[PDB]
Amino acid sequence: KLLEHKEIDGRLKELREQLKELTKQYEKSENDLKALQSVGQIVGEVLKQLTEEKFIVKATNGPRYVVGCRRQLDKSKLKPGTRVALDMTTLTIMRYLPREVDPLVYNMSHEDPGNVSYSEIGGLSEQIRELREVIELPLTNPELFQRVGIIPPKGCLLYGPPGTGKTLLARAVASQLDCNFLKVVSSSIVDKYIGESARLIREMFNYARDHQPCIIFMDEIDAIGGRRDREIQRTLMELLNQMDGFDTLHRVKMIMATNRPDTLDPALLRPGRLDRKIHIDLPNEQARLDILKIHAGPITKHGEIDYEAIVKLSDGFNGADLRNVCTEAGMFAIRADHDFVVQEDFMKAVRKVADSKKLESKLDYKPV
Amino acid sequence: QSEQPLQVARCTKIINADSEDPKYIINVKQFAKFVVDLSDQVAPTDIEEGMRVGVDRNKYQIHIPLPPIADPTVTMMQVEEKPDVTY
Amino acid sequence: CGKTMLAKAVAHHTTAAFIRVVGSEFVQKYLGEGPRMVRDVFRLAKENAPAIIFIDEIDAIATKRFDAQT
Amino acid sequence: SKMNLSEEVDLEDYVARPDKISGADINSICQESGMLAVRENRYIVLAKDFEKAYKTVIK
Amino acid sequence: ENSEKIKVNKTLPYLVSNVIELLDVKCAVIKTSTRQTYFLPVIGLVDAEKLKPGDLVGVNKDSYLILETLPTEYDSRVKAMEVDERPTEQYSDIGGLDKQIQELVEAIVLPMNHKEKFENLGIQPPKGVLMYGPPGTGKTLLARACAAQTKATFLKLAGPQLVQMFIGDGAKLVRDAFALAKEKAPSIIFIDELDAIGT
Amino acid sequence: LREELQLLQEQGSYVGEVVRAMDKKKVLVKVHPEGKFVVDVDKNIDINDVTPNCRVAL
Amino acid sequence: EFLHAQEEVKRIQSIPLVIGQFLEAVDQNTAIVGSTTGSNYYVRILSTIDRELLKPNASVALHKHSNALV
Ligand SMILES: Nc1ncnc2c1ncn2[C@@H]1O[C@H](COP(=O)(O)OP(=O)(O)OP(=O)(O)O)[C@@H](O)[C@H]1O
Ligand SMILES: Nc1ncnc2c1ncn2[C@@H]1O[C@H](COP(=O)(O)OP(=O)(O)O)[C@@H](O)[C@H]1O
Ligand SMILES: Nc1ncnc2c1ncn2[C@@H]1O[C@H](COP(=O)(O)OP(=O)(O)O)[C@@H](O)[C@H]1O
Ligand SMILES: [Mg+2]
Repeated sequence: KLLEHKEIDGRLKELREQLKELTKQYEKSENDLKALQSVGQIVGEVLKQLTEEKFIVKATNGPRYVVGCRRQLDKSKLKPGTRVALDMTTLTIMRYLPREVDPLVYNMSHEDPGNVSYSEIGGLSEQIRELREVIELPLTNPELFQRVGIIPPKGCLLYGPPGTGKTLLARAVASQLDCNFLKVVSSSIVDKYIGESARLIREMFNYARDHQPCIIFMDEIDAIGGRRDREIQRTLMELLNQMDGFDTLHRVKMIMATNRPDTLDPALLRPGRLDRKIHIDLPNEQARLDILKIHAGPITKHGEIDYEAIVKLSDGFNGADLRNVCTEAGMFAIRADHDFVVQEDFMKAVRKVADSKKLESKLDYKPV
Repeated sequence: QSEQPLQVARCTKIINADSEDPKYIINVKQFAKFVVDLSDQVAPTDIEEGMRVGVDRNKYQIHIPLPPIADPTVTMMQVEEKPDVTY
Repeated sequence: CGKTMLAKAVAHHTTAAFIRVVGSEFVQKYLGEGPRMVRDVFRLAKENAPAIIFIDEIDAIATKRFDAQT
Repeated sequence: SKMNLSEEVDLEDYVARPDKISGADINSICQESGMLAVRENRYIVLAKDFEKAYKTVIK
Repeated sequence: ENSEKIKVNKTLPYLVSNVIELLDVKCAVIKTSTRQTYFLPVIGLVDAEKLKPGDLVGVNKDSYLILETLPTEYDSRVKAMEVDERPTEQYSDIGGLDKQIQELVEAIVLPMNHKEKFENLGIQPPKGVLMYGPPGTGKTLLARACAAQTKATFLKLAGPQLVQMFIGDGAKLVRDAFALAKEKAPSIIFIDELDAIGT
Repeated sequence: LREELQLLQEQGSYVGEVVRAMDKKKVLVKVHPEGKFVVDVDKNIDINDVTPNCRVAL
Repeated sequence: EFLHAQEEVKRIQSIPLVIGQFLEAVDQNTAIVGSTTGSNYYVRILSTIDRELLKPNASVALHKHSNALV
């Protein structure tokens, strides 16, 4: 006799779920419709005040006007140059805005490094720790700098041989700090129209200034950082004087990477900026073992694998190479249909990485 | 007093959600770019990428695909007919 | 070598008006405004009463003139 | 004059040292000696920290 | 009636514009193709997650409200490198380089068609493969055959095509090409004559 | 003051320059931002007084 | 009536005004001005605008529609 107890009960449950989805339809079709009765406010930038109710605004590439406060805008929160939005009809300032713009700087601030940790670094110890001395302590604990009586350092340069986790240490630092981050490709900085490189760096550094605490990181700074076509040099100047000269208060630190520290313009290498230079050497045999074990856990490694043979065969390998080894080992595994990897697969991978290394032979690299 | 003059813009990117309400992109040089559609007197059978299109003054709906241009310098490489040369 | 240090020192300590625009900042896509913005900075300096214009890294935009082939 | 420092330190030793180093180098070396003291978790800075920073700076 | 008002007030022709970031005091910034700039307190007929601050969007000509998000296009060259021309070269038709073909296939094809063996082993499959050897051996043919048999998206380009004159245009081209490859997801980029730019 | 208000109701009519009096009541002029046009003159219509490049108010 | 008229003239120079550049004085009551919109206009001078402040470099404010100098 459950038919009458359950049929209309399920009917009401289903109809209430349908009502809940149709309420979402109603709220969306009403909310966007009452959003339809709106007009885009003009975007522009203010100049000197004249009175408490008279302000000059440049309306972007259009003309410039004088206008007044709507009712609810703090006059003191307006400064010459602050970004504002105005009524289309009367041009009176509808709202102030967070200063400055640019999708490119967003793209420089919204790329994720992935999940990394300092333990997931190949035992660069000192190096890593030094980079924490120059960044972690200044941001989290400036009180110790104040008590000692020293100014926190601004920046560090990663250098040394390639493939030594050049980006990896920065990825770790970014993933282990809750602060605004700006990765930029140095070559991606420069653009043709003359002065867009300088203005783009300007906007980037204003972004960092207005989003403290921030970490700006340039990879491959030698793209434009070399000693002094000439537009590259002027871009270097823009960096070179933005990087100190107007003030120093910043809760903002710059990390730089280079595959050629020697060619870097001496002006950059100046101790006041570039506060430290961290050499990330070719990984040692013990360091190579450390890296191996760091890239070993997640593998479906099987039986027992004697890493020291890999180490003493992988002498002179860049840390990165080690990753290859592991991947190639799985290749042998997929060529053996194993759900596992054995010691001799690692031996084969090491010997093939050695085979590749001769083509990959080391550059004509000169460190400082 | 009857016929509307047509402004000239370049075409792009038939939006083509399902090929019966296609819509298009147009570029009025130095002025703007718009999403537009066709006036039903013309059909997508005559519209492609670029295609040199012409629209009206206010609603900018596609009224005509305009003929090709002699700019691409192909004209100065042309002989265009049987040369005055024999074997 | 410790000169922009002195630049910021005089900028802060001065009683007269002071403007700080680096030389490299003087650039543009849109051709021609370079000279005008330079002249705008200088005229603004004049109207601002006795003032000191500071320009850093002028070497970027003050290299010895040469055949401007581009 | 800004830092805590110790009586033992011979600044004149680093003064007479022939190396040509900018005032930038000097601010950096004071900063690095302070950071060495912080690593030891002390606010006083010792001459050994100055030595370590001095070889840290220059090259 | 809400839907039919909204439909009859799409107005059909509308401007295009470039997206600029959002704010909470939800409300976004826009730059027109007329190089005018506007702020929308309400974005409009697209939800927040359709947006990327840098996207190309169709906006109301009069009220400037966002009403559509659009495919971007990428320069024109990069918009020319996508190979939907679909090569048809077959591995059986390769002249005896089978010992190499497998080395490429397990490095490329199965990273698409399985992706599960490598993560079953818990490792990332190979990401970069360099064909190398003197000319006239089959590198381009092998790349085109792999483009053929996979049914994936093929992005062929030559290194010399990126020796472009303008100061930064090559970097922009490379970035846009990789962005297009990401947008096309199971896609294979081919860099013929990397030496021309890998100097 | 009344006529002041009333004269504050028309518009600037921009600026142009005469180049040829191709015909009476039909002057060729060149405007500041835009190009060239055929333009007539007010009831004073002293066209022959107008030398080219004189710069005029429309 | 005079007070009504003068409150009207003051209402003219209220707030929603464009910016331009004073170019030259056509007559004692009218002048050529250069708007930041790009176009230049033959524009009435507002009588209260007291003349010695004017020079060809004097930035000025115009009524939005009549473009009158205010
Ligand atoms: N005599 C000094 N006393 C104190 N600090 C000094 C001295 N000389 C240099 N410094 C420190 O080193 C820095 C030297 O840099 P400087 O003032 O020349 O500016 P800069 O921006 O590095 O120069 P440039 O424009 O040449 O690149 C100072 O900012 C200061 O912190
Ligand atoms: N010391 C290390 N510890 C762990 N991984 C490393 C180390 N050195 C290199 N790698 C590997 O190298 C890769 C990145 O190398 P990296 O030098 O950052 O590239 P780039 O030279 O482009 O910055 C990572 O996948 C990482 O696994
Ligand atoms: N074994 C082969 N079987 C069939 N065709 C081949 C073979 N080897 C080479 N070819 C042809 O010759 C070309 C090899 O040169 P390619 O790989 O294009 O490099 P490059 O452009 O430097 O010569 C291929 O495009 C292919 O068409
Ligand atoms: Mg200096």
